[PDB]
Amino acid sequence: GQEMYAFRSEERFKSPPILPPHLLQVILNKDTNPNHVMLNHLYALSIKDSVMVLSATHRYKKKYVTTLLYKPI
Amino acid sequence: SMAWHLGIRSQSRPNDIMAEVCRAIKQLDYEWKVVNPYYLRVRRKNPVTSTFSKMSLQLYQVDSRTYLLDFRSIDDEVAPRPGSHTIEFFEMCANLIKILAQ
Amino acid sequence: SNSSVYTTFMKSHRCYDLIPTSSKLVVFDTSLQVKKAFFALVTNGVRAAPLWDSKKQSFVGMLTITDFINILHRYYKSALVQIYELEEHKIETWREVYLQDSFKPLVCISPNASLFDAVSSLIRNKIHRLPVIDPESGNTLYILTHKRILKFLKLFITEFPKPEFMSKSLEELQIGTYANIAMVRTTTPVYVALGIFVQHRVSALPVVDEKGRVVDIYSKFDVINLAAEKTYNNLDVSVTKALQHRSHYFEGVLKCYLHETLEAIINRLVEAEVHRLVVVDEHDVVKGIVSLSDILQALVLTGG
Ligand SMILES: Nc1ncnc2c1ncn2[C@@H]1O[C@H](COP(=O)(O)OP(=O)(O)OP(=O)(O)O)[C@@H](O)[C@H]1O
Ligand SMILES: Nc1ncnc2c1ncn2[C@@H]1O[C@H](COP(=O)(O)OP(=O)(O)OP(=O)(O)O)[C@@H](O)[C@H]1O
Ligand SMILES: Nc1ncnc2c1ncn2[C@@H]1O[C@H](COP(=O)(O)O)[C@@H](O)[C@H]1O
Ligand SMILES: [Mg+2]
Ligand SMILES: [Mg+2]
Repeated sequence: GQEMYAFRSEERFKSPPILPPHLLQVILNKDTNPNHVMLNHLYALSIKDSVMVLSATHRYKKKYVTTLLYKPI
Repeated sequence: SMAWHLGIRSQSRPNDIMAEVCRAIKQLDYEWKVVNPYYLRVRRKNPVTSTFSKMSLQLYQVDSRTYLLDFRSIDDEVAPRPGSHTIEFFEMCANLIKILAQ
Repeated sequence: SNSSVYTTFMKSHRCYDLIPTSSKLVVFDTSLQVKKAFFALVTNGVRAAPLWDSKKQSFVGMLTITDFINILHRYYKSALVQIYELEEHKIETWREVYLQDSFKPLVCISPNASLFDAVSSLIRNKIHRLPVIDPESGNTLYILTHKRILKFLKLFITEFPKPEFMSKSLEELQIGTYANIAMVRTTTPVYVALGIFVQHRVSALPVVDEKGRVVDIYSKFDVINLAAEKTYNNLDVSVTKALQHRSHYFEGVLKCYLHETLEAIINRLVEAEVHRLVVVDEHDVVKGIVSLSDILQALVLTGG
């Protein structure tokens, strides 16, 4: 009764998946201050002077709100 | 508020990143499931409200040298008093990041 | 007039219906430095920010320009007496300094509550910012204001089975304030205007000349401009100099007369997108003020 062999999948989870499905890496909101699957995703500004700015857009029924949290470290 | 970045970025080894988020999760008493080597579902019991919050971690390659950890909140199903799912999501993230990054 | 197209409309629409399709909201953790917090309002172009207490895991209040004005007034007076605490206060510590023994909880409203209930909560709590909070998720969805509510009313009742009172004047409906009007002069130092803001709790001040004719207006909004500068110390300058720094040009102060119909005033206010009209006489001398609160108070206790 022979031994058995394992052919193991490997890679596919070699390198992590590349980004762009349609999800933006950077969002410029200069302005002198409509997008799909970026809902629920975390965004941040660079930490400046010991403050964290966290942000995400969520949906309540048909309404969308982008929430910003200003939080010390 | 000009420039927004999706998640956080790192040039640490992918395997290091994922291992360190996992140690961070366990240290924090969050609970987790490994969907993929680069994809984690996590769940948290709120030590004040006793409510539960769920989110996703996904690691992406953005350069040959650079990766991007991405956090996604997962949805459910006169004074306010305890709870806000959106704010609790930010705190989970903040906690996760502080307890494993930089 | 009685019972009114407005009162029924308000009772039959949800707060949800006034929320725009997309909005931004700024939230401050209560451990945040007061100074950074007011700089964030300016940066984001926003008037008010909910406060989140991390220890308690809930919203506990609001941060508005009024708090900013209160803090600048206390800082200014404290500096003269060599006390410099104020600027290193966290929101937490300033709230503990003023919300002392006397408690004022956060007032908010469900997205499923009548617009009537929203108007009644703003009047009764003497408030200009009502956060709409989802009781299922705990999320603040939006911050509701008089301006928004009035605009919505003007638009979605546009159609006239018109109540008689729409064609009646401010005079005869007695809407607005016609006595003890807080005002400043061309030369009035900014800090003097602050003291007036604090003592009278009033959102704007008509700027007048020597015969008391209105030539400008100095608002609370014109006060977070002081959070643009990297100094804070420029409060001794005149009100005229302070207003020169305004964003956009300025087609004069928006005025009205005592004898204008309510309908005419609502339309002017709605399309000018401003919090109040300065009531004026034949010669531009100020006779009073008509604010959004005045109108919404009128419309809800049934016109005039
Ligand atoms: N929804 C609320 N619940 C509890 N307290 C509030 C609420 N909104 C404001 N406050 C507090 O009550 C006071 C009233 O301020 P208000 O909201 O009128 O400021 P403001 O809206 O910027 O003033 P104005 O409309 O004149 O520009 C402030 O100290 C503020 O911190
Ligand atoms: N009657 C008026 N005529 C001309 N300009 C005005 C008048 N009232 C306010 N302004 C100006 O308009 C700008 C915005 O003031 P206003 O208080 O209306 O804005 P706001 O705080 O967003 O209003 P609200 O608190 O109702 O939402 C200020 O710079 C102020 O000087
Ligand atoms: N400068 C002012 N002097 C006196 N009363 C005012 C002034 N500004 C507003 N009011 C009145 O005070 C109330 C609050 O208005 P507002 O603060 O503008 O919402 C309203 O009844 C106004 O008519
Ligand atoms: Mg204000
Ligand atoms: Mg406004």
